Amino acid sequence: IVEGSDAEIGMSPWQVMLFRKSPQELLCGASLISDRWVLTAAHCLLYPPWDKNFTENDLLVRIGKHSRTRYERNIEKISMLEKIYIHPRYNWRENLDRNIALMKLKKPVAFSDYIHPVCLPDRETAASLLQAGYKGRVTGWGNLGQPSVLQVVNLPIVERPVCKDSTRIRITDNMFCAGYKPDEGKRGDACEGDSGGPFVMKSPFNNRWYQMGIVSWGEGCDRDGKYGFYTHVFRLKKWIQKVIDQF
Amino acid sequence: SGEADCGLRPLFEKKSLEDKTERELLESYIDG
Repeated sequence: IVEGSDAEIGMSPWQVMLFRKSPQELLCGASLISDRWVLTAAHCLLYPPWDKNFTENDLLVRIGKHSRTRYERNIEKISMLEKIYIHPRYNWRENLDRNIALMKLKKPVAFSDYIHPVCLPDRETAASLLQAGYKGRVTGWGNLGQPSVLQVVNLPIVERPVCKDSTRIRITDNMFCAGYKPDEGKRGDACEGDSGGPFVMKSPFNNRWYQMGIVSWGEGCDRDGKYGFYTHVFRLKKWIQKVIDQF
Repeated sequence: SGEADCGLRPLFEKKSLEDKTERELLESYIDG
């Protein structure tokens, strides 16, 4: 996260951090959608160009964390993964279309004041909140150099035509872009390290937080005038349900 | 186990407390 502010304790209880087992290294963000299922981006797990093809046993996730450098005794929880599921139509060679993946925790995590699931959007919430100008939220650690505590940034969804002209890659309806114009009316943004993390919005109707998107591709914290893309969660909801209901 | 209690934060919505910037999001949602 760049140009963001310090998040408050328990402000993003669904935030999940994905780590490489050995050597230990933070790889991506992710989100808790139930006591045993975690949502993230497919490129966080599978990206051939960089020789990335992780298996369940190469990773682990930490949940309920606020500080990146200090251990939070009796607060944060660690979990191994039982299975990883990548969308079969995930396109890593072109536009990262359907850049989504699910990870099943080996053992269910206990919910607490610091660990709580985010909602998956329903049709009405998606139709209602997914509008240009409306702001969503992304959280992650600083790699602004790095951070102490979790960072937060609120970004406006961008007009589809503007998103299309910001990149030469072929965008699809399964993705949307968000961010402030390069001229600076504001300027926070998600970075490479926030890949896979959730883009959430709060429904004014029922006061609940919904994960509308998944942070897609990023390199460092610079997009050279471009906008970050997000996987459209509602559009891929049936796939998520298919995977969970069967496994 | 969220489907029912999902999206309601124990330290915020559950305690009738708002975080520092959620206002920014809610104010951005115009047309209805």
